Amino acid sequence: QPRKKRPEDFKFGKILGEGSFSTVVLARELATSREYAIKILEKRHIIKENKVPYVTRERDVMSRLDHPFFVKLYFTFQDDEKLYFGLSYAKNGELLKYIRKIGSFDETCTRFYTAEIVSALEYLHGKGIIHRDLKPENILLNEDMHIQITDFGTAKVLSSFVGTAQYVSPELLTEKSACKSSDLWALGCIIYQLVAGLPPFRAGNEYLIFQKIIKLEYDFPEKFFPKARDLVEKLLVLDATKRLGCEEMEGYGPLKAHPFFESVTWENLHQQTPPKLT
Ligand SMILES: CC(C)n1cc(C(=O)c2cncc(N[C@@H]3COC[C@@H]3c3ccc(F)cc3)n2)c2c(N)ncnc21
Repeated sequence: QPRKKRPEDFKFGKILGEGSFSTVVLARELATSREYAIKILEKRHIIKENKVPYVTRERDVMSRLDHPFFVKLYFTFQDDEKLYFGLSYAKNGELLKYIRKIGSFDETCTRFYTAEIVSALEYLHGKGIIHRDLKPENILLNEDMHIQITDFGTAKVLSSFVGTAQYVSPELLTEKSACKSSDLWALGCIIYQLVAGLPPFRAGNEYLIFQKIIKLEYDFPEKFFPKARDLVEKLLVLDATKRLGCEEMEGYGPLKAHPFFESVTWENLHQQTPPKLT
């Protein structure tokens, strides 16, 4: 093992973002010039808020992932007050940024990024890991414009937590259980948001959004790519055992074979040149 890193090994730079229990800061390792996104978590706050399980799971899940469509965890260390996780620096930021910037994706762009997401979910589910809070804010983009999915402290590892309201699956509201097919529901919402520019269930507060989700209350705009609409319809299904991609629907084969993805080559997407946005 390389020796444990420590804060004095880095020149810390700008804050990349701030969350409830952590802050992500750009850092340059002095010995190498390499840049990392270092997530910094204060131990007292985690302990006080009973978040030890989530921080431990984040580290344990990330250390298991070895795939190009996920943020990598390179190292961890801690001082008296703080934990530090050394992550890949995804230089192009959140997918959410591009959706806002561009408005909505054309069909080529929608299909390519949707295929990367499906391919990442196939890998994650194959290891028995459910993300449980998938959304455009934690699907990051590297400097080559491939995805890197992050934000694993809320993940479930298969042998309590409700995600961002827009992407919450009806089973979490109707019987508090999560399964692989909950991530496929979020996938449906994300595909919808790429094409439409907005997520499918929106309202002025969380209670109202939850009410639309359990009623399957959303509509497609007139413009929506027909094969993408057909795919979203087969993912936003109330019954979690009937979503394309789930085990009871015979898994990722039938999803990857959906007509929306006809021209996709699945085997080497990360070596393909992404289509330019917009
Ligand atoms: C875009 C920027 C902020 N950013 C984030 C990166 C992470 O890895 C990461 C890790 N855990 C969660 C998370 N996002 C969570 C989803 O919604 C908000 C919440 C949140 C939570 C804490 C926080 F501090 C910022 C955002 N992101 C990253 C990176 N690796 N490389 C380049 N930039 C990066």
